[PDB]
Amino acid sequence: RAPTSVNAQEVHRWLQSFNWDFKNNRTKYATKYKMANETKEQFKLIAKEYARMEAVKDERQFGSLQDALTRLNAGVRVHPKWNETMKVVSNFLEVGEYNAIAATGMLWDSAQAAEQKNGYLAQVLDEIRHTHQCAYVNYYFAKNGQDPAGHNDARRTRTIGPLWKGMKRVFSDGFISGDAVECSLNLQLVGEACFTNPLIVAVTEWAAANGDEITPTVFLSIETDELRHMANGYQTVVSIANDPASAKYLNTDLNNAFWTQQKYFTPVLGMLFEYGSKFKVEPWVKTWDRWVYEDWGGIWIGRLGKYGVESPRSLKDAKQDAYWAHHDLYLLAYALWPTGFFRLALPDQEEMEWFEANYPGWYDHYGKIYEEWRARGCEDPSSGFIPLMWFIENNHPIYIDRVSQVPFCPSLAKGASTLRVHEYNGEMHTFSDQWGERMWLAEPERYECQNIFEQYEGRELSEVIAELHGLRSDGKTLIAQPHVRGDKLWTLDDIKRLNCVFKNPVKAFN
Amino acid sequence: SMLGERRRGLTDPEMAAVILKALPEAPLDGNNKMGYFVTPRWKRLTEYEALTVYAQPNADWIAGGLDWGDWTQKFHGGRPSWGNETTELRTVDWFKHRDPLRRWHAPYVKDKAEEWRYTDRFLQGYSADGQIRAMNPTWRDEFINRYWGAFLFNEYGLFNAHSQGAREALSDVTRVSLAFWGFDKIDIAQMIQLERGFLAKIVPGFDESTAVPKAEWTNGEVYKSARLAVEGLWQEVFDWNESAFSVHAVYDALFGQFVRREFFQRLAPRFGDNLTPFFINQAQTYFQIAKQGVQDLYYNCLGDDPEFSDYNRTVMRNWTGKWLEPTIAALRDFMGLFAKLPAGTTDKEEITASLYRVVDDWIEDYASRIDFKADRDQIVKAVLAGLK
Amino acid sequence: SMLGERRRGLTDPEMAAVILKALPEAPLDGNNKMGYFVTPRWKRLTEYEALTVYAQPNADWIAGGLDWGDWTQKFHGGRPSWGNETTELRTVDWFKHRDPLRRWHAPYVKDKAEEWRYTDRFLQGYSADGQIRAMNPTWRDEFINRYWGAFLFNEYGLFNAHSQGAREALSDVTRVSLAFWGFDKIDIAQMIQLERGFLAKIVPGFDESTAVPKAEWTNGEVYKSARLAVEGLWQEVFDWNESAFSVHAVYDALFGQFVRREFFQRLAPRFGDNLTPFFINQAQTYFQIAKQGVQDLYYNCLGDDPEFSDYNRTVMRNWTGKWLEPTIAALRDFMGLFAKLPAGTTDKEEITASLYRVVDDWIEDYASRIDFKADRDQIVKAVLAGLK
Amino acid sequence: KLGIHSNDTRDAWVNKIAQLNTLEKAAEMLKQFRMDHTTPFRNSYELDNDYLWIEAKLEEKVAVLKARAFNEVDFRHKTAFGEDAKSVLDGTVAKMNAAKDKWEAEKIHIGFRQAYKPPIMPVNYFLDGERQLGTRLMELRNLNYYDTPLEELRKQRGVRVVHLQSPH
Ligand SMILES: [Ca+2]
Ligand SMILES: [Ca+2]
Ligand SMILES: [Fe+3]
Ligand SMILES: [Fe+3]
Repeated sequence: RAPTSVNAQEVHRWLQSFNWDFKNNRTKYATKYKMANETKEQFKLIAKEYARMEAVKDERQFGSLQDALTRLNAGVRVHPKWNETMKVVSNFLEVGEYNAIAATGMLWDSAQAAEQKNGYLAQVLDEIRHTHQCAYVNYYFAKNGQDPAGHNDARRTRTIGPLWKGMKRVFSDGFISGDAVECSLNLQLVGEACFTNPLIVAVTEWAAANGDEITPTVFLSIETDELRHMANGYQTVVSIANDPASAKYLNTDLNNAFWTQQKYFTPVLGMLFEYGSKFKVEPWVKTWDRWVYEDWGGIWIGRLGKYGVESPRSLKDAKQDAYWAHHDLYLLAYALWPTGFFRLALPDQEEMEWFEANYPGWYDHYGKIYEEWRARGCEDPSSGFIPLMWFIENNHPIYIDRVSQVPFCPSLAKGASTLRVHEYNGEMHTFSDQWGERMWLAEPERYECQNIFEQYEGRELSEVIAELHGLRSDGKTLIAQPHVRGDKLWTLDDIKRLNCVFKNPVKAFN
Repeated sequence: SMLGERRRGLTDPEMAAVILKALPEAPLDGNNKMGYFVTPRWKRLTEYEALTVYAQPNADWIAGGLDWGDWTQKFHGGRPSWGNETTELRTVDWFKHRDPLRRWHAPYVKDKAEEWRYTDRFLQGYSADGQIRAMNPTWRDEFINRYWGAFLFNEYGLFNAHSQGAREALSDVTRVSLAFWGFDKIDIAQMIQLERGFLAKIVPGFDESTAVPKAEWTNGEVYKSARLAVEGLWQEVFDWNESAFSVHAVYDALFGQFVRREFFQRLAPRFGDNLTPFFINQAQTYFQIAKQGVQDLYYNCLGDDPEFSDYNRTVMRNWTGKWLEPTIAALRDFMGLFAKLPAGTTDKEEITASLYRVVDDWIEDYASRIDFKADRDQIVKAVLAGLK
Repeated sequence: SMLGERRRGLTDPEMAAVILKALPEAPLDGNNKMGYFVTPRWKRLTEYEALTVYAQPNADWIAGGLDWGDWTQKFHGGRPSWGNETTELRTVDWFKHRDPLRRWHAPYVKDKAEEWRYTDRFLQGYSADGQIRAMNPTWRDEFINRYWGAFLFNEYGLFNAHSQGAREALSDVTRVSLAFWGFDKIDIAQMIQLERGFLAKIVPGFDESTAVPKAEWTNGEVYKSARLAVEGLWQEVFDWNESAFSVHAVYDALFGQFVRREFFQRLAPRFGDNLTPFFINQAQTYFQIAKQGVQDLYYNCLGDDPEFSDYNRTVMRNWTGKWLEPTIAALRDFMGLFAKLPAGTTDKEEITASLYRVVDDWIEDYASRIDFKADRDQIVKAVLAGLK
Repeated sequence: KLGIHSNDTRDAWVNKIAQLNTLEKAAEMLKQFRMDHTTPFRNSYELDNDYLWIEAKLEEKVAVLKARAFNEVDFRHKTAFGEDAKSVLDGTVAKMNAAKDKWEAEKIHIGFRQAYKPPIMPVNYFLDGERQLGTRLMELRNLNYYDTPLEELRKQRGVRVVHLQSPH
């Protein structure tokens, strides 16, 4: 009669025997591999214990948020640039978390071994917690922040801009469309293992450097759930490494996966980190090299070698195209600032000294352009000037990769400048690299995403913003701004008078 | 060091002063409600909606979407990441659904976590209070371990029947509710095994191994027509809306509710067993939790869609009829268990009253909603025709 | 304003700079363990011990106190704020006691809160799933409303029996355990009423008024001696340990365990009543939780005290004989309830066996711990006499 | 009236789609719409910005009609044309496993979607096909994915190379 009970492990002991054979016990999704129904998961969890370990983390997190942090006004004492940057980081990462839900559900279906399914299932739930966690960050900043616009409606207002299309590729469509296994490589093997996991912490570092104690509180919680997903990703390869097909496709789907992810984050993250902040933590060059080269492409990939996994072939190339990528991207981002749902700022003297110091030759190219733009009045709404105008005047076409959706301007870029333009059955396609060109050439019906210029072509800027509700409470002031000061905020009218009309750049080639 | 190395913008004098200097003197927008543009189901916007609605990046070409354009990357062949083509059902807006319980991840794990710990204490009191002493050896070794233990796979199978849905659902509100319906099911399955694992610890000679219950499921008779219905709802159905509906509003509402409630929850007491009913309490509370959402999705929303009311209602009646039969077959095969019970444990007058309860409830909670004409008598008589 | 008006030393650049400058290089002592001087009961000091032990400002003249001198203010007449004179028991240190469940306030309310919420969900799923349909009318309206309800006053009385102890307990660890044993009893009394109030809502004509079960309690025969014993334990015992000991290691260990478990828990399941057994589960869990604390204090700390073991055992044997008699009377009268049950509900053998279970549990969990020479045959025979 | 979510070219099709009141031409019109306006093989790109929305608004009307003009057994085994769902699925998969290359496989899958995509074929069989058809396509395609130089690959796809810029 000793007080007795049963724990997660004890029940999980027989979870593997839960599945049984029958003619139709098979995946509903198209795939090229076979996941052994003999596969096991590392963490022996039961729905109930899982609930408990997550509710504990919640109590801390929300306790800090609703109490100590709210009392310290932590929602306000954050740098203006970062309050903006988090409108993008949180909501954009939100979609990553939300599609990861569907992704792991798809993988839960692919799994045959009851344990692998439970492993994926455990993630399905984590991603739901993460979807709600990222949602809460914007929610908290909207309620207690210095500027709720953008935080309060990113879900709809993000559709006006181009940076969002690219996000969807690596974090939405990349996570779910294609061979379930390729979707696992995007999401877990590369996505979370190479980028997501370390950026989450990195994001907390920059957040704290800029007064943001809200994000560290939430992202560090989310963080705690990541070792289970990477284990899920690792076990994915193990569950197929024993299959012949694997040796015939694993490395090719992984390389595409690698290029797919790095193609967006290499430029985007560096830009959010170095340009959406006042106080810096570390030059993106350093971070990138470390993450992708020594840790991921080195240590982490090295473990799966024994499982038939090779370093992505496009690796060297990715490094080549990287150095100026984020710096090149911000020019486009600021130039098209009216298509965003956040406020951007031009580097100040201290920052320009920082960039040049850590990026020799930065001033002679980007610095001078920015100063040129500011002296001309790009920050003042009575100047009638928008940097997009500077790109037209100097014949510097801005295209959108048909695959990655990433904006690129080869005539100006200090980074890669290759450009491949094709026409097929009445439509033109623009590509920024040899890898993305191949993916389209091989799978043209997988990438038919209409770019921003295709949709907005002929339309007057002001009315595109208006239709997509890019305005603030007063229905007059834009959500997006070319500066982060409290006054001289641009209005839809200040935009309308510019008389900017979108044009499809590929049409120039006739 | 005691002070550390990292300087922080909120507390570091120099950095904070720079931050403060750069701050405006008032928020740049008085509208501080993160889901303000969302249409409330209730009087005020709940945290549940603000945090859930529109998290899914659907374009307008998918009823309800707010984005625009095709997906950026699709399936080989061209299949959309998500699409209208993955479900027979049509609607004016896939984001109308609302979980009556407003359950997002936080509240959800908070409740199950309380239950897990309530459960752990219960087992320690039960064992220390020596309540196992008043439990019928036969009922224990034969009906809880074998038949109840085998039902573990039924629930388990209905759980996996949610994998595709978790991947294809056309909206966040429908995706979360759906994932919770599935998670609760695997929970119960694991709970049936928990009990068997408990008994093993306080009842020497009791094997927790799934071996026995498994064979009763895989190669048994009692649950033969049952397993066939499950293997069907899970692997043979490709329409996510058909799986959720068929399972929660047909199969599990009839077969499941009768087995869990009208057999174990009703007979376990008579055999000095307050243990099993403790877990069946959870599975029933869960059932009722799901039911509210399953009703709000397929009836309030779809069945009563301002433009496709007639359409869906027809497609559902179609499913209601497609599965009501495999269900009935799985119920009569279950009857073969009543002749297993010690002589004089239950007369047919009861079975008829309980069998009528599962049907009657089903009719007031589901069938009558889609205007599906069901005949209580024919149903009851049909399953009975396999009894003893 | 947005930034506020109050300046905080942790965030205000100026004030923080002043605080940061006056700070030392490192802590002025590396012993960052509050309570480090407390003898741990286990491997390492627990948060429970640190936050509790020595909170009571006793002086060395009350076994184990670390302070010195008389109290600053005493009762008119001279009576000490706390003193040895309030209990017959002696020990080498009143702070020895440890709640095996290490329950300090936070953990305690956390668990009861989960129980509150879990209970709330239970009733909703129970009511929505319509489970009263299967409950026998007579059992519900007579044995639950009148007799179970009447038991509400028994537990309420035992709760109140802890009032003096709350004020007199010689140490913090003992006071806290006492407070929790008592508070758990008031809760049970309220749950018994929670059930009645519930039945009033789902069963038309069921009156939640306490009048009926109270008249049974104050004037009936079934509980007469039980009430007499309770009135005595509560108001005629001025010694805080005799009260706690007699209540938990004599009266509730015999009468209480018999009524809750051998009558109601045992018989309700027979009348299709899963409602009452739900609440009884809590009471049994609470009972097992308290037992651990009770055994640690009276048996492990006092009954086995290195210097006063034989003394404390003599006193507890004394107390046991004192309260065993009125407890047997309490059980003897209860036997009368069996004749009230529907014919063939249970028989003399089932009752005698359940009686022997309780007494055997009592003999090994309590009596034998102090060498009380209890004769099982004699006790059961004395009680059986009340079988009308 | 220019627009992204609401525009004349869109109001035009709902006006047009409204005239439909017979599952006959409705089902037929959906298949045509798909042949001209969807996939890289579409007949035109004039509806690029609005076809996805219109296609769905079309599928709706075809669903409502097919539901009222179909018996339960057919509604889940017979296409909106009259064809037998299964027979088609098995035929298309039979042919797919026949294809001698990625190029052939590719055309069988894409053509399949344009033709039988619901509300034409019952979703159950459609996605069942999508599973097998997609598995074949990928298997062939992903075999020696990089061996074919871009130059040669470009001729195989048959694109009109309009411009090439590469400093490396
Ligand atoms: Ca009497
Ligand atoms: Ca007998
Ligand atoms: Fe995540
Ligand atoms: Fe993750």
